Amino acid sequence: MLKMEAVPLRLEHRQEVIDIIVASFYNKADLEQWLKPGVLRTDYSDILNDIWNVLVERDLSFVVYDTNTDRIIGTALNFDARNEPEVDIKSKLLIVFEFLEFCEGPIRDNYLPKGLNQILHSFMMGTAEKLNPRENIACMHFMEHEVLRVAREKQFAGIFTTNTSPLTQQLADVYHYKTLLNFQVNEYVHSDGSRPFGDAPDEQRAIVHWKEV
Ligand SMILES: NCCC(=O)NCCc1ccc(O)c(O)c1
Ligand SMILES: [Ca+2]
Repeated sequence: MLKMEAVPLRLEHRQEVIDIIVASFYNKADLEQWLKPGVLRTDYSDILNDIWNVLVERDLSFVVYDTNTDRIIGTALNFDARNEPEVDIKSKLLIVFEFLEFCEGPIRDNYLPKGLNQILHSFMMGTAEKLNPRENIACMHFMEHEVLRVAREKQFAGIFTTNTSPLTQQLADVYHYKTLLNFQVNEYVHSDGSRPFGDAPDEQRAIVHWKEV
């Protein structure tokens, strides 16, 4: 049985966290797959490197250790939704983040609690590539359990996230997140009038999720 431990993010975790995020998102993320070609592994590391110091400083994120191997198998990256660093994104990932803001912005700024230390933004989550289904689902359960604990211990009002894969969307549902938006990603229009995810099937959703703690 997989034995796990959540450890706050430290500065030295940078490459391990990058490895896990890159392996979790590159060629696997449901949104970026429609922006091919030209989405590179470094587009993810470039973002993480730019925010890494603030990400550790804010003390809201953590890594998950397999305590039997003492290696990192997962990570949950969190910010105060109203106190996030500003990243100038150069890659096609800017479209992903502008879409996510399209999903989150209206709801966050008009329906969720105002002020700092209210909205724990679970903005990135990843698990190690070598995890089998039983290790991955359990790491996902464990990080969900720990994100809630961080939210309560840090006195946030709730956990805010946009889930873009069927598994994370279904996980959020059985964890009793409320759906605040279920957007059909192939209907999103870019600033140039194109639908960057237009080739996606109608069934691919972006779901904004929110759970009061
Ligand atoms: N509660 C899970 C949320 C998560 O971990 N990721 C979804 C947000 C995201 C960010 C960048 C991307 O490139 C992307 O496809 C999706
Ligand atoms: Ca340890």
